[PDB]
Amino acid sequence: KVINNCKIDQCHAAVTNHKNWQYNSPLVPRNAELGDRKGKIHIPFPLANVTC
Amino acid sequence: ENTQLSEAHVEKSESCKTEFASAYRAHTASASAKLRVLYQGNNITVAAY
Ligand SMILES: *[C@@H]1O[C@H](CO)[C@@H](O)[C@H](O)[C@H]1NC(C)=O
Ligand SMILES: *[C@@H]1O[C@H](CO)[C@@H](O)[C@H](O)[C@H]1NC(C)=O
Repeated sequence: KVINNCKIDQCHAAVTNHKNWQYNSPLVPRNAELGDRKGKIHIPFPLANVTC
Repeated sequence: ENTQLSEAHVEKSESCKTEFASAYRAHTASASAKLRVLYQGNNITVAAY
């Protein structure tokens, strides 16, 4: 698209359509006030007793 | 006129099933003993409260 009679740095643009899921790290903003859940993954490597 | 919202809470660690300490109240103890007896030229053993 072309917008006539307009200067750079008077507008804002972003990419909005995504098809994949991302971990909700505290370093990224929330998508909406109340977030929706899509799935979960497990943490490997449990503890066990051994000898030294 | 921007704002930011933050929150947190506290939970219990998963590792508590293996690494923990416990407190007890103590009461009167029981006692037992083990003896050796030389009798009729042979060794026998007994155990009793
Ligand atoms: C061994 O692990 C179990 C749980 O998996 C725990 O209850 C127990 O106290 C452990 N024993 C030792 C000696 O670490
Ligand atoms: C068992 O009896 C023998 C005698 O038959 C004795 O010499 C020995 O000392 C006794 N055992 C113990 C541990 O005292």
